[PDB]
Amino acid sequence: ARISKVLVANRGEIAVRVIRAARDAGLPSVAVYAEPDAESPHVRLADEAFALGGQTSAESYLDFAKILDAAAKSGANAIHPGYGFLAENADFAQAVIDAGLIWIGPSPQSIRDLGDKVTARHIAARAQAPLVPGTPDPVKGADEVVAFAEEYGLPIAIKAAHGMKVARTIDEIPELYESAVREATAAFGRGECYVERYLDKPRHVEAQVIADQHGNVVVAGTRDCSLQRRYQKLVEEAPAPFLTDFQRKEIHDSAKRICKEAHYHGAGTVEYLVGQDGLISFLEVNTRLQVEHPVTEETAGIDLVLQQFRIANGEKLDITEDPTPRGHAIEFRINGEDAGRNFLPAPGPVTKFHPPSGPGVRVDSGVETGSVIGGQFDSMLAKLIVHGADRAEALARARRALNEFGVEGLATVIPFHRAVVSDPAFIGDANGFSVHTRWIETEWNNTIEPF
Amino acid sequence: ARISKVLVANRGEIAVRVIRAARDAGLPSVAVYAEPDAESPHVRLADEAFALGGQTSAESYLDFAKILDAAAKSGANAIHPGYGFLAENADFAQAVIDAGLIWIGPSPQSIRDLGDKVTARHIAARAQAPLVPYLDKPRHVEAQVIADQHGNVVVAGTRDCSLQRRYQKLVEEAPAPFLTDFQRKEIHDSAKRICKEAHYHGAGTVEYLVGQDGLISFLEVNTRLQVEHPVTEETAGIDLVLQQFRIANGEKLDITEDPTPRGHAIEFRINGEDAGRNFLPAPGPVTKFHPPSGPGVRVDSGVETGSVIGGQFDSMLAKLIVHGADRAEALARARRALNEFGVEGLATVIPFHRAVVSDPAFIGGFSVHTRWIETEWNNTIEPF
Repeated sequence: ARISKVLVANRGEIAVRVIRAARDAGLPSVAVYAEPDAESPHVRLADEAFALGGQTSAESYLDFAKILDAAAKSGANAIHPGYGFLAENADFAQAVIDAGLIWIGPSPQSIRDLGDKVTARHIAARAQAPLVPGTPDPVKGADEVVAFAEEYGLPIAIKAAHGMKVARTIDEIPELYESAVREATAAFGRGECYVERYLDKPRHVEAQVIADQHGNVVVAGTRDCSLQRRYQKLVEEAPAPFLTDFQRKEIHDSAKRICKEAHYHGAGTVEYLVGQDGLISFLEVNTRLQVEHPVTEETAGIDLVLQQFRIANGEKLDITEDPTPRGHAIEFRINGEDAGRNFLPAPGPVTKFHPPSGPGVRVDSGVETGSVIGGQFDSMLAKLIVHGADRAEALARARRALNEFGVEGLATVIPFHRAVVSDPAFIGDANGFSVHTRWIETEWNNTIEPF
Repeated sequence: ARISKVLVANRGEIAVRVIRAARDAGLPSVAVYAEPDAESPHVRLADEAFALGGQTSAESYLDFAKILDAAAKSGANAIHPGYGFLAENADFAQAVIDAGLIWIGPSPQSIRDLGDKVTARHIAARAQAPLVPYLDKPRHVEAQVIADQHGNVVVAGTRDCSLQRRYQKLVEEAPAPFLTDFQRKEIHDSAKRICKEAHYHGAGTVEYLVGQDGLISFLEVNTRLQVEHPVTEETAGIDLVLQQFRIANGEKLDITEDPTPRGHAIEFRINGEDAGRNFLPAPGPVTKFHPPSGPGVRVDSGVETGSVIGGQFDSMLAKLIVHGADRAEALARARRALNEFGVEGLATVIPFHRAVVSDPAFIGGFSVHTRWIETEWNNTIEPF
């Protein structure tokens, strides 16, 4: 079966992004919207739009029946889930396939297998992925954790097997294990936990893959997403900088083995941690297209949404080898959050939305002047992507573009981005930089004035 | 001597472009404006702005003493002329130099020699460039050069500008498509020979005509940075205005070989002209300016919502530059981006652009040429 009309089961910037790709591919698109999104850019951009009703995600975008009904009413024969919402929902993917629709994504079983920590680690082990020591299966108790720590050393992390505490001494283990199981149970309905060596101050480095339904896998490039705060990414860049050729080879090679071991297809991402001593360690596989895909698009020269269409149509990959990156790109998430108030979101009107443009500038937005931000959904307004001939040129262009970026009416993190692109920890030197996944929260000198 | 503050002796989209480059370079910028332009985007985008006074170009942008006075008052030690206005004025160039300022452009003698058809022909002959010994439906193919003050010249890439109307360029693309490596080498090598024979430095362009038979003929050298430079920037991966700054600082080229193009880019000039009325300029208010964005899209604009296009400067509102992995993807992205481009208040050539990207003659090699728009294009465009 071949895609002829695409319903985009999402909102905001990603809906706009997929609508544009549909138009590039000559495919009619269908927007869907909850009540507060009736006047969103994605509604006006699609070829047609259907109201889902509802004021919340649970009443609209997350409702299987309502999405499938909009597909039926519009006559779409394919669904692109975007990211978030139902993109990683295997039962939804199956419901889509069961209705005779094309699911623009990986198989439901891939989603289940890669989305479960233990199953995913087993796949990674079979693929000979770089892995820090850990328990291959969940522990049955605190005494297993203590034993792991005695044999392999501290510090260790105790993590939910089906959904996180760092132990630095033996004595603290029992209490931390108990907290871990309870938090895990409360969050995901299951308390089982596994243990592994914990890496302090790691970089977050990920490999963008393109995998067809025929065993062919290409790595489009790497990204560094170390500038995250409590695992929420704020700034991403491509290629991931300051890595040896041997590190990149280990990352690219292993990402493909993991995919093929999982019988995976789609345009997802294999994420890794890199320790202070340069050790690469497998983290997880994101089965869907990630938010930060544009920095790869600008440097690898590949339209990844168009690849998704091709993969879902059953085509063999038309890319025969990992592309060489051209220049450097950095993405800044324009979240409606106040960095001067612990990044708390704060709804309000987008009284003025004045995005930058000109050389090296790409803007993927889900809002415009007059947009109304309520608190029902994610705080993401838009993404600024800046491309230059090298990292230094990209940083210089980013300072210029962030300087032009005007958003009025509500708080955004633009002042954070303006600070970080001139922070010596992020600029770094020839030998590397000083940021890591805990940097924003524990080291960055926050002098942002509250909105 | 090194540039420490740059005055942009221009307006519109090129002014904005150079102002953005100054900021990329960490250099304070100075805008100038005639009275009708007091509210132009470029005026507030620069670090400082100076009123020249005057309504007409002759009273403002073309007045040597006013431009030089703005430099003295602002404390700028360099002048970037953009394109048009004084960019090709050898006498202004010499005036800037005599005032102790850095002229961001080629030597005055280069401008004169290359601006005179007879002298330029002798330069081309000494440089052993291909010359017309009849050009059948010729394409306009040009080489973007980067030439330092030390005799080093790199060709950043080619562009095809065959979609022109009475020599007025409307659509440009990079690289120039459908050429053999042998033709590309003849064009690139001759461009370098020409620049060196002329003792040229700066980011100019050597233009050629290529006939249906594949015969190459030197046309002229434009001494300044051209309007259509962005398609080369997007494919060659080089910031050409930053290169102009380096050249004027007396730096050696930091680019050692002609860069390989990556992908394909197409530029569309958003002029206030009505293709439905024989491309008649149609001045008016810009009641809504809604540029596209997203993947593959670059917009270099000189206007906003509320801007006004009078008949006293060029009709160009902005330039849409679309980049894709190959020509086909660029075209497909251009259809999408042009569809999104809303301009209200006056006629523009957007409907022509929308038509041409889906015309088999342009899709194709292909069958467009320098007279195609006026003699072959089936104009079905409805008047504004």
